[PDB]
Amino acid sequence: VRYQCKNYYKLRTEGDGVYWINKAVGDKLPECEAVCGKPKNPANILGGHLDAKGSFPWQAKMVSHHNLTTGATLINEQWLLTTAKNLFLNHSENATAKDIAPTLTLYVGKKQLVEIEKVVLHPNYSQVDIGLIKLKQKVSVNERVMPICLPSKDYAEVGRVGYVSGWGRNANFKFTDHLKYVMLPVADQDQCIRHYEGSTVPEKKTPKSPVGVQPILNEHTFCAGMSKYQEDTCYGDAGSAFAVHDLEEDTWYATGILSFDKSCAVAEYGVYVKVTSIQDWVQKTIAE
Amino acid sequence: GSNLEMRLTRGGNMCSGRIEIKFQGRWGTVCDDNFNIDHASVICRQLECGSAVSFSGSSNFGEGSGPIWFDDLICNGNESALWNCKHQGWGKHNCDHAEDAGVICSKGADLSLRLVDGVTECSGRLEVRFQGEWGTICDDGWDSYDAAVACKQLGCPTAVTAIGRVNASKGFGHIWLDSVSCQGHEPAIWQCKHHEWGKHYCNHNEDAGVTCSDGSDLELRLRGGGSRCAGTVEVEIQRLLGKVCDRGWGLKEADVVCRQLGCGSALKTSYQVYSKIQATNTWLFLSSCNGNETSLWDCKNWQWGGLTCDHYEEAKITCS
Amino acid sequence: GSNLEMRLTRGGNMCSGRIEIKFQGRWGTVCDDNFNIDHASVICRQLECGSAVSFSGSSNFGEGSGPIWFDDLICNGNESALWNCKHQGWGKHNCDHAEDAGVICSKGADLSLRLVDGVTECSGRLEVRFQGEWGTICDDGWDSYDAAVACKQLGCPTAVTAIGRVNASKGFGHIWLDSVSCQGHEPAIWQCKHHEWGKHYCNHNEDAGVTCSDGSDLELRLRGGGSRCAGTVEVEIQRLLGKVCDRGWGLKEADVVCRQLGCGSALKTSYQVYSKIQATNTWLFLSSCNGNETSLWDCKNWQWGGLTCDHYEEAKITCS
Amino acid sequence: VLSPADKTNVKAAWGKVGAHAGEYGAEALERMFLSFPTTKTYFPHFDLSHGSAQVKGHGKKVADALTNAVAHVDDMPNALSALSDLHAHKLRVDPVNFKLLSHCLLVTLAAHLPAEFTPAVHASLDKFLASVSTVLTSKYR
Amino acid sequence: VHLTPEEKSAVTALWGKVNVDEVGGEALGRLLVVYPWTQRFFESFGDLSTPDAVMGNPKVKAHGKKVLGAFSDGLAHLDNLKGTFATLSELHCDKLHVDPENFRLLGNVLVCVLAHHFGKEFTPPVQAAYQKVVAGVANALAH
Ligand code: HEM
Ligand code: HEM
Ligand SMILES: *[C@@H]1O[C@H](CO)[C@@H](O[C@@H]2O[C@H](CO)[C@@H](O)[C@H](O)[C@H]2NC(C)=O)[C@H](O)[C@H]1NC(C)=O
Ligand SMILES: *[C@@H]1O[C@H](CO)[C@@H](O[C@@H]2O[C@H](CO)[C@@H](O)[C@H](O)[C@H]2NC(C)=O)[C@H](O)[C@H]1NC(C)=O
Ligand SMILES: *[C@@H]1O[C@H](CO)[C@@H](O[C@@H]2O[C@H](CO)[C@@H](O)[C@H](O)[C@H]2NC(C)=O)[C@H](O)[C@H]1NC(C)=O
Ligand SMILES: *[C@@H]1O[C@H](CO)[C@@H](O)[C@H](O)[C@H]1NC(C)=O
Ligand SMILES: *[C@@H]1O[C@H](CO)[C@@H](O)[C@H](O)[C@H]1NC(C)=O
Ligand SMILES: *[C@@H]1O[C@H](CO)[C@@H](O)[C@H](O)[C@H]1NC(C)=O
Ligand SMILES: *[C@@H]1O[C@H](CO)[C@@H](O)[C@H](O)[C@H]1NC(C)=O
Ligand SMILES: [Ca+2]
Ligand SMILES: [Ca+2]
Ligand SMILES: [Ca+2]
Ligand SMILES: [Ca+2]
Ligand SMILES: [Ca+2]
Ligand SMILES: [Ca+2]
Repeated sequence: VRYQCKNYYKLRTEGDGVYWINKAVGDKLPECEAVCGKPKNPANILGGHLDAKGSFPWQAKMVSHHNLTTGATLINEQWLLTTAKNLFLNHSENATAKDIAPTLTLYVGKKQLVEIEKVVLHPNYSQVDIGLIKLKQKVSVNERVMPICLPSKDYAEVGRVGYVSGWGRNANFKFTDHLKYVMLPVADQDQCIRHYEGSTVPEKKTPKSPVGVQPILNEHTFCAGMSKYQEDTCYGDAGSAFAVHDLEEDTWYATGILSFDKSCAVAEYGVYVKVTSIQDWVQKTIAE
Repeated sequence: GSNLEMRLTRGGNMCSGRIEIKFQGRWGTVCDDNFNIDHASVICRQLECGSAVSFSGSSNFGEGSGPIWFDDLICNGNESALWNCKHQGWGKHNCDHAEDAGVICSKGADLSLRLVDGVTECSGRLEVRFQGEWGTICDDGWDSYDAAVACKQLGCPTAVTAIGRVNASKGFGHIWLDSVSCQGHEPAIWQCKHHEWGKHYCNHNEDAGVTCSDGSDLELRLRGGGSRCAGTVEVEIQRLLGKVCDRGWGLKEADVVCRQLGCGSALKTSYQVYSKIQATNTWLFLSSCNGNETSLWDCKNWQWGGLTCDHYEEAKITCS
Repeated sequence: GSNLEMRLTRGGNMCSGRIEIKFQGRWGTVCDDNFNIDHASVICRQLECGSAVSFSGSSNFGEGSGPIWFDDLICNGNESALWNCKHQGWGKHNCDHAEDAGVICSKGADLSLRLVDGVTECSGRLEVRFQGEWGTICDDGWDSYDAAVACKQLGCPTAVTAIGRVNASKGFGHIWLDSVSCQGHEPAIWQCKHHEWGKHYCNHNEDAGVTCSDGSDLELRLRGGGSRCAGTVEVEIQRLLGKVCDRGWGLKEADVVCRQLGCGSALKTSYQVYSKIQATNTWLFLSSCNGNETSLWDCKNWQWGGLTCDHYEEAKITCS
Repeated sequence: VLSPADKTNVKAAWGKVGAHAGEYGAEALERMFLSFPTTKTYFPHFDLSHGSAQVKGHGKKVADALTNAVAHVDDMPNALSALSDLHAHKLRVDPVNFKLLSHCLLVTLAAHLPAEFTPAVHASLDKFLASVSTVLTSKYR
Repeated sequence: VHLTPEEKSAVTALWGKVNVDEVGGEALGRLLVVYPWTQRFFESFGDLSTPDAVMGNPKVKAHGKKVLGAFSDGLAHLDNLKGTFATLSELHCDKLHVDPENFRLLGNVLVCVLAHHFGKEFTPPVQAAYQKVVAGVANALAH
């Protein structure tokens, strides 16, 4: 017979599935993997845009030991992207990833608790605010749980509007009960550094953040401003993907991972670490 | 082509079942994506089956088999066929056979209403039959107009219609109907505005009931105060003893009771006990009423049973 | 040179705005690094725009576009054009476009000062004209040195120069100057250090004013207390009768007033009322008196009007 | 974000708050303690009764901090750096309490400055209090 | 949680003097002005950019009148809020997709409007009672 598997999954094989010896590869017996960022019901955090339809299946709710909800982003069926600052909540600056992992709790879908096998931090997580979460077992991909795809292009070109879903705090500084999203346009880079540092030249940069803390701004980050309704991302939205809908192929790509969520509405730009910058590292890390 | 015969499969009869359209020589199903009462009404008027009782998309009618013709449809309600909405393309979809959409129509429905576990046949926990299965009704949004519609539908004296199951326990099964909004002129409880069938945010403690009466068997006296116009408010409805819960029981309802018994206005919602009285499980609940009413029964939306006055206290009164 | 054309961009009129120069046929800006009034003088004289009213450097006229042409211009003032200072290269700069230097020139700004809505020609709200439209001055940082400069600039008595618009209401339109920092010796109120023109968060309730007087028409007295030196402090300043707001009115300022009137020390900041006094809606506001001042007019920054003494009383006193 | 018009409105509103700032802050603290008793867990050492001298003094301190923030509206993170460190690290005050206090401040200003609490001024003061809260809640971890 | 008789009496006394034709419109307009993302739900109401446009909008005034009528209905039925707001919560969750935090924001803005209208008569006790009321309304109107 022919091997085919159910919805939300694509056959991972070389030649069809007709077989038990296959005339194409022999006895490979292929297993089929999930689908990049094709939400069943796609969309179209201080502000609104309630995620009523479950339009962001990649979004995961990560809660630390001391009950500070943060964000994570399903990138494949077993791994998630978050920020290193999210993993280091309620941990020493010298803490390793071995003892960060048992601390964390992770929710995908409605409330589907997923156990975390290991956490791996970016080698330069002081400059690239990224950590990778690995689940014990592959999560079941359905209309509420589905990985976002890692982009083949750089959708961080100024003016692009990506959807930032989030489990973070709202206009009442209360962690949102329901997942929300905002439509944030990527801003001019020089404007963002000039807004946070001084003058985009290292000898004249100053801690000029409208909020107390400074974001990690470098060549691996981009910035998205508030929407037309003066809504932005607030605490707990870090680790959430700057999801960009490519209308050409109707696919959703994690263009950036929200690193600086401390821009609730005071600082004009939230800083997202480019996924294209970290893509090689995350692939090399999935490989093992 | 204008020759697309449509059928409903595995739903008991012709007007209920899973939608199935024959195009290009093959029978295919419809996704439940963006499926609401509008698509259901369109399908029901396609087969001349009347209005749409409800829709279903969890493949409760059974798993589909064939090419899913429709995935996402934008139907406002007034269409001449299902293949007139923004079906976003023919054959193209993102579902499986477990996501297929069915519909139950008025002609094919076996909808019925009944009263169970009440003092009389006119009162008890209200139960509604959906695809032959008897479920209950959540008391959220259940008011005197819904109760009047139910009493008229079932058929027994509807002069006084009160909400709330009389001494009835928690129902079992499904909660088919929630947040019913009748205006009092609907022929039946299912022609009113309500939530989608089976979809609810309640439990079986919130099960709705009704009390149908002509008004002759509603008695309300004061017990334990020696004086006829002082004591707790004891309520006789259909030979059932009961006492009014004091939640939403101010001095206005107290003076309504005093005027009903004929002792002027109300002084305080407390009485100097003259004699012990027993305790009864069922309670009368008074949401609110203006206070000028000549009787407590005549003021709007009083519930008889269906809730416990445990967090609150008994309702007392000392008239003058 | 002979082919370099520069202009001033986004500054209201052609004599104000960002300094933009044309080189290799490209319009580019100039850094604020080592930018002061000498560079502005060179630029304003170069464009035949007169003397340099002011310079700015933080892209206050908006952020420029193109290549920054100069970074560290060393101009002593008498340069025929800006592209004659030494600088450190043509396009060599450690700058951003948030550091573009702008200038405001004399014939464009066309500045003048005036006093409006005061009890005399030499008192009232201070209004400065900037680029053809009159505007007020915020009293933030407006003090006695600012008032002295403005009084010498309007050319009428500088013996005593109070602050605060004496009875003038709020101004209308623009508020041009904020936090004017005069040393008291500047020829005009715009040679002093102040924030950029119109860059503030002030309202017109905060409008600055001066009281230019030759120390002869300021009269102070105590009335309502049955003696010449025990009562409510009644200040008459250029025929305008008012009272002292008792905010920050202790025994130091009270002793200053008693010494001014010549009745020894101040024994009490209140008085035995013998008679009523007239209601006067203009107030005198003392910031802080050292205590040894020979007269109340010699205290630091006493506003004569311009503020509301709403939740404070009038300053009463009882000397010896 | 505080627009120049928002900063103007906030500066004017706090100017007309004026010398009543201490007792406005005390009233706002009382409102926060009554309406939202969960905020009282950060003051286990205060007498939290009505008219408390300790609560009055702390309201004076809070309103002095807000006045300094208004004076330094363009440099609020530097003005509130010590308070940001305090609340975020030493006291570990959860940000929801900051939004509750901002709401109670707005209610106090509405009750005491009704003529000057216009919808534009209400929005500007809400934005300023949000900025203060964000500065004070940022270093929170 | 059950509201004490004193709190209920204070709430009723202060609501009896509330201008229903104006307070709801004021609260909705202030909600749209302060939290501008709430203007997303009222794009059919016309010009909503300037605060003066929002507060001067006839449709905003009428809809605030309806919202305050719903608040009054929930006030008459404080002890049964989830039943009285079931239909409105369903409408706002499914037909409108209004975030539940917007109900809490509108409750806070309504409390601000009540304070602005009643001055010192909006004491911290009656504000606490009204906070309980608006929290109950928002929780009954959500999820
Ligand atoms: C706009 C918001 C706030 C401002 C401007 C503010 C300001 C201040 C100031 C000036 C102090 C004095 C500490 C010192 O001088 O060393 C203080 C202390 C304190 N604050 Fe706040 N605060 C705010 C919000 C909050 C909130 C919402 C809470 C709790 C619900 C809180 C809890 C505390 C505590 C516990 C102290 C310690 C006081 C003591 O131990 O004596 N703060 N705050
Ligand atoms: C917090 C308490 C609230 C109450 C008591 C309330 C009440 C109501 C009522 C009575 C209606 C009319 C229902 C109908 O026409 O069938 C309505 C509709 C509506 N509500 Fe609310 N509402 C509240 C909050 C909100 C908020 C915060 C928003 C938006 C941010 C909102 C957005 C809407 C919209 C868009 C409509 C429909 C507009 C229309 O029918 O013209 N509501 N609400
Ligand atoms: C993780 O969170 C816990 C609970 O919030 C922190 O434990 C508290 O630490 C503070 C500061 O030393 C103590 O005053 C409390 O008594 C602790 N509460 C407990 C132990 O229940 C813990 O410090 C946090 N871990 C960090 C910050 O690394
Ligand atoms: C509510 O009250 C009615 C009437 O008393 C109860 O119905 C009676 O139940 C007993 C058994 O307990 C039978 O012997 C009677 O014949 C019944 N009479 C009628 C008229 O139905 C009913 O069971 C009660 N419901 C409860 C307790 O849940
Ligand atoms: C402040 O006082 C001055 C001086 O009295 C007022 O100016 C006078 O205005 C009246 C008109 O009622 C004229 O008759 C006088 O001749 C004016 N005097 C001078 C010297 O100009 C001025 O109008 C007052 N300003 C206010 C109250 O805003
Ligand atoms: C976190 O929350 C859980 C329950 O949600 C509780 O058991 C635990 O004690 C909390 N921990 C902290 C540090 O608050
Ligand atoms: C970390 O930084 C070094 C040099 O800064 C770079 O060579 C290396 O590739 C970075 N790590 C990753 C995973 O890219
Ligand atoms: C009571 O007053 C209401 C007005 O709210 C009126 O409609 C009703 O008819 C009155 N009832 C009686 C019995 O007077
Ligand atoms: C008053 O005392 C101060 C010192 O506090 C001194 O600087 C000032 O010169 C004194 N003035 C007179 C007039 O003596
Ligand atoms: Ca579906
Ligand atoms: Ca679909
Ligand atoms: Ca219920
Ligand atoms: Ca510079
Ligand atoms: Ca330089
Ligand atoms: Ca000032």
